[PDB]
Amino acid sequence: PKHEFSVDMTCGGCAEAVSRVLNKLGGVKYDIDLPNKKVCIESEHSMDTLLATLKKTGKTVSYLGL
Ligand SMILES: [Pt+2]
Repeated sequence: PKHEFSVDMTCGGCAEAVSRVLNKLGGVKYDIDLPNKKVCIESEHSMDTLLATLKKTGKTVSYLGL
């Protein structure tokens, strides 16, 4: 499935932090829209796991749906 999340990223370092947590999780194809504070993830990970992973950055995260 393809999931979209809102992630409260401020700048380049925030975009890097999101990339780092997702790279560590593995098994993800993602793209990060820093200006619009959005992250899109194609994966067979559960939405739960992806939400928990993004939250490791400490940024506010919510789910924008499939
Ligand atoms: Pt930042």
